[PDB]
Amino acid sequence: APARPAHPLDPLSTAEIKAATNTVKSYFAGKKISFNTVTLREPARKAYIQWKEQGGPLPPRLAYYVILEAGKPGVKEGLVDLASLSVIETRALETVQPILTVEDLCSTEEVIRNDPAVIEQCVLSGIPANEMHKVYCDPWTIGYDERWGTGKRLQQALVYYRSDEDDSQYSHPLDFCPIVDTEEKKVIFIDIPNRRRKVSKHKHANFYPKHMIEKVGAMRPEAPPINVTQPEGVSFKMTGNVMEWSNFKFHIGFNYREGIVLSDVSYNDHGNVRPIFHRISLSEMIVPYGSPEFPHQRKHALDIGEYGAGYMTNPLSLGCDCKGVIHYLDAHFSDRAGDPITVKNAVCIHEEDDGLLFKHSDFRDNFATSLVTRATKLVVSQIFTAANYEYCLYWVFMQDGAIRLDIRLTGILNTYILGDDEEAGPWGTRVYPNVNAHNHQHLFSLRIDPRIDGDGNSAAACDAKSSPYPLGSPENMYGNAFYSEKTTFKTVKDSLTNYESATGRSWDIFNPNKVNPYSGKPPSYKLVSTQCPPLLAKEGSLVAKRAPWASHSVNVVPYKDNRLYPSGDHVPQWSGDGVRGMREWIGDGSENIDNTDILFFHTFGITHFPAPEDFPLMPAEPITLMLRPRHFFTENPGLDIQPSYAMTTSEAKRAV
Amino acid sequence: AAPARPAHPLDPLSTAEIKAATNTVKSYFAGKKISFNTVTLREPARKAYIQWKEQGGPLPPRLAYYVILEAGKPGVKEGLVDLASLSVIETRALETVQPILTVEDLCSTEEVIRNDPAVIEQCVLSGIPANEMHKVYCDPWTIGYDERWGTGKRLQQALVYYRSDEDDSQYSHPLDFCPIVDTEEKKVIFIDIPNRRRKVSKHKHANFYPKHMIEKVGAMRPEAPPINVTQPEGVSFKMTGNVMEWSNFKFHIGFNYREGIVLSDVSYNDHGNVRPIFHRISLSEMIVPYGSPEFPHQRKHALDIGEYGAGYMTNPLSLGCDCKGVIHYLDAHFSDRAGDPITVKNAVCIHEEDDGLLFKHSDFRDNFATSLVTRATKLVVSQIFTAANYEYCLYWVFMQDGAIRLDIRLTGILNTYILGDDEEAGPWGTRVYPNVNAHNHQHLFSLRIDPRIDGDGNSAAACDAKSSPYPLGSPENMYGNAFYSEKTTFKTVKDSLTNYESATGRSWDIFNPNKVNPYSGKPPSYKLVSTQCPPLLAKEGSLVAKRAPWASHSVNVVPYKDNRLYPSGDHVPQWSGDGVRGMREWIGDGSENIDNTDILFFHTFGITHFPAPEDFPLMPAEPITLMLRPRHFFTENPGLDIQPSYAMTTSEAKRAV
Ligand SMILES: [Cu+2]
Ligand SMILES: [Cu+2]
Ligand SMILES: [Xe]
Ligand SMILES: [Xe]
Ligand SMILES: [Xe]
Ligand SMILES: [Xe]
Ligand SMILES: [Xe]
Ligand SMILES: [Xe]
Ligand SMILES: [Xe]
Ligand SMILES: [Xe]
Repeated sequence: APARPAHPLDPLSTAEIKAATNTVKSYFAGKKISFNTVTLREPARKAYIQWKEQGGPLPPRLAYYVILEAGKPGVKEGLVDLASLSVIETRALETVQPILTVEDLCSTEEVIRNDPAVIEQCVLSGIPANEMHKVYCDPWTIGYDERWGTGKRLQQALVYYRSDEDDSQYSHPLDFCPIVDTEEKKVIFIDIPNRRRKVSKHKHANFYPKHMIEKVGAMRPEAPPINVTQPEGVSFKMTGNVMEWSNFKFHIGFNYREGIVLSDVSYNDHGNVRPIFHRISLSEMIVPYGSPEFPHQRKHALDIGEYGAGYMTNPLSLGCDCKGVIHYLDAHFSDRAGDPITVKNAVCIHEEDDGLLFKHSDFRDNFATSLVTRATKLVVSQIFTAANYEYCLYWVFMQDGAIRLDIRLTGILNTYILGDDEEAGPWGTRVYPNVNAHNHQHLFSLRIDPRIDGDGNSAAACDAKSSPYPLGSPENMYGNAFYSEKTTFKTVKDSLTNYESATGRSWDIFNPNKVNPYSGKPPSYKLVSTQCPPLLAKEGSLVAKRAPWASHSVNVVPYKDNRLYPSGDHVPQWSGDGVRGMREWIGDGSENIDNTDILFFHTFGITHFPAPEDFPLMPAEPITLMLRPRHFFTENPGLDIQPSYAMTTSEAKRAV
Repeated sequence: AAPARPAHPLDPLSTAEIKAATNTVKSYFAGKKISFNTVTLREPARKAYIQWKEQGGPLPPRLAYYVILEAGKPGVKEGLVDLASLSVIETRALETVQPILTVEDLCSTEEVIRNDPAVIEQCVLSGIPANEMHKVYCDPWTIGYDERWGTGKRLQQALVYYRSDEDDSQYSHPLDFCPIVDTEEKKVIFIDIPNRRRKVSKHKHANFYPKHMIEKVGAMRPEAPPINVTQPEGVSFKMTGNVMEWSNFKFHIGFNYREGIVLSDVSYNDHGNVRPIFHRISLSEMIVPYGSPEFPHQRKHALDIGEYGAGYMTNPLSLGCDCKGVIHYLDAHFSDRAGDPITVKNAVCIHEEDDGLLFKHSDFRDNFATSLVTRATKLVVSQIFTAANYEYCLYWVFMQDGAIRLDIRLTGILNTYILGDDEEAGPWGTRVYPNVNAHNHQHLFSLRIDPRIDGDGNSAAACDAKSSPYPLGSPENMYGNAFYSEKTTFKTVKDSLTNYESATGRSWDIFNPNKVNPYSGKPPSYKLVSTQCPPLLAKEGSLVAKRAPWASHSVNVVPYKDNRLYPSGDHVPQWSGDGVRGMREWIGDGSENIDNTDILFFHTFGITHFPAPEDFPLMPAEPITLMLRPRHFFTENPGLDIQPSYAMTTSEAKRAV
């Protein structure tokens, strides 16, 4: 058997991955199979908490796998018990398609380059037959196409042209879209537009220094350096994947799909170790485009479920992506042959200055009486690339007990061709000659499994409201009275709520079994999040059906094991019809979510109307949300941090 | 004779100019007993400044604006001094207004209340012996507005607290009554006494210095290992007097008693084409309205900028502590009541900081070996001001993508009032400590933008994300996914009076309708991206809504006129909110054109604060931010000529074999 990990939540080691794939190959001996997913099946919540806190049973070390078999539709999935090297659960799912791996993305170009029908379309588009090596494609999942459903595993090849291998191809989209059978390695159809548009004759819009020297004359001189050093080391302590920093303790996990997973998060409140979250991660995304023209409706990538924030994660360059003293973690997956693959330096962990934590000075002695304390933050980060997109993901822990998720969007706009006389509006922007960058949203589903000060939690919407009593009434004489209206969610239906600017809505996750001895309110973490776009796609649309979670800013459902992925376990080519994922978890909306084990799914993100500033490479666009302790502590938890400067009134006086 | 002329017409008054101004005013009013409230630069007219800077035009006169009080006379006198001729050139008496309260004014009240027989009596009734008045403190806010006195006397309300020891933080021990003090007569004229009396708390003070924390929690945390920031080869920015040049931005850094930092004449050098962006940007007013309806708490709605001043209240920033790294500091200079210049050392800090990634892209085809990454630097111009209990840390941030951000961090101490043993603080406040009620309040700010986007003649618009009006299944929207941005250009002032809307992810554009982006066909713009836009919770016709007409909308756009700086009026304390002044005057009947002209864009933003015990006895920083981003201003990402931190092309990746 493979060696047991230091911790039940540790990801599978390369040894465990190989042990799992050998087990599966043996079980299916004599069959031609390939591996899609080999990943930790995390212990049940109850099982984990019982093990960690109650001296309970050691949970079994299990691997979940997804395989394909040549000549069979869909996938097979199951579980391997690593201790006994045995398959313990198995099922065939003939009507689903699974996540696309890096191997799957890389395979499509040589398929389309050698297909006679695609070659013909390139020639019609102005690219000679002997120049197919200049044709590239981003081979997205087809997403959903009602012509084929899930009956074949399909990609759509979004085609581009490079005049030179070092070009950025996105200035030169082609007009047609080949449909490729991933497993058969053949083009089965090409979507050809009614109005043909030949390849742009313009120079490529490039962005490397050699290109910029040509374009603008010279690079800026190297700026003088800003150096960051920690000569005495760091304040955080890692024991395997377990982090301890500024009273926080948590497990840093990682998988193919969600990327970073933070588990078993607690805060040591002066010797009282208080749980906050069992698990927090990003669980799905959708990036719906806003051009109604065919076939652009198929642009609505669910990046997490269709490609994977782990599979697509960047090896972080030392030390350019992350500045300062860094602790890195590697990621391990399976390739199609069942061999372990490694992404080196997939996660970076470091602490950074974060400005002021708090300050107060007394005007009475001209601010000579003063205390200032500087803040440090702990950052656990990754960057993943989904074809043209880069998503920089930063989980940030703060010394006031708050936890923040920061995202920076960069990379390149997805572009489609634009005729010389064609208007890009209202659905996109002409960002370069013959380049149409379509409108799109980026939406994310944050999954929180809370344990605020222990088990038995509830959630609520908090709305700022003026007093209902009118100006001039005894109750509100000067009309200034206002309060926070808390609406505790009793059943799932109550929780389906959106952000509201009219009330500056926040949401609480709280423990109704406990009371703050000062304020009389339950301990809570409050979700403060204002980048909460509505889902622009209509009710009943392909986008709304495939991403049921995205229609509301907040969805709260009962906890059950294996309620991770709110658009379903196998996302590509699902029509959005059926009771699975968030639609299944919501059910008829009647289940209790008050004082129980709950899951809080939050939809946040941005709506992107491209502009030329975004091209040929986009400056980082920020997205953030925060979870803040409110009524959790009885006072500012950071006051025992040594001030950077402190002078009392008496000290100020005796300094004469 | 005359003071030396400044390096630049927007430079604040020097100490010599302040003294020249006050000498001039003292001479003009010789034989009269006068005191100085304000002596500040009167900035050149916009037209005059731009003509001087860009058109070889006349040098604008160097002018000082003053506000004075005269003993035995109501209200104030105000006017202008021509510094070159040392003469008063404009003057008027305003008998029915009251002016901004200075640090001197805040410090004077404690001596008054400690020695007043009626106040001493109330302290004794509250459980503090008559011989312990040295332990009684107050934050002497402006009265704000009280309909019993209007502007007929200059008044403060003394919010009273008790310290058991001078080093205590007093805010755990508010008293129940509120003395009303005549600022100029130095006497208590009234005391607001509540119907139910509450004696001083017997609890220990809630303290926060290390010596206190050692007693409370046992020990301080060990000193953490240092994070050191060095720039061994110096900084990339260049200052010429108060003019900053950094990453193609150029602008003038100004400062005054009221707004604090004022950024002017902001342009961007687009490969040799120096393009104007903003003529002037600053915070122009605030209001911090409290949400308890009980008397006299309606008088808690400080307009901190207009009533105390982000300049007057600014902190001298302690070296290596408030600001980390290699810093350029500026000093602030004001007048005291005697007409003598006073200095706040290190009032503004200027520095550059790493700001993470600017952009990155890698190619999946060679496992991300083809990759470019460029790190971001930001330029930060910052101050921290203290209004009694409040600390506002203000950071003006310039970025290498051409965006400009305002970041605010709120810290300091909750304003607190007394709470009985059996008294419920809700729904209007929170019990954050025994016998301590911290009332609900909002903090609202009015950002004033005088734009010149790619030159003169600007307009403003609301931008709203909308689904296509065509239904799912229609030929126009077959799969129901279509969406667009609906731009509503403001034609008249009335059109501009708009709020943030989450339902449409509303942003606003300031743009130049006279120009066109050659790629997108859209006008060059800067877009306001701002979502911390609370509604004003106080009712229409309330004291708060009347005194802060600007706060009722997220956006107010009005025609430019000279001296349209302060949207709650020039003299804010004790104004009832009745009258056509400030933003109410500028809006008028709402009919004036604001399309393709000189406009002023006032933006209301901020937070609603429901206190919690985490905020006490000292509050962790709470962030507020907004950004102005170029959209259709450039024809491509303006930062691409910055040297990457790492770059490897596809060909280079293959050559690594
Ligand atoms: Cu985007
Ligand atoms: Cu506040
Ligand atoms: Xe892709
Ligand atoms: Xe390059
Ligand atoms: Xe994608
Ligand atoms: Xe978070
Ligand atoms: Xe004050
Ligand atoms: Xe101390
Ligand atoms: Xe104040
Ligand atoms: Xe700004």
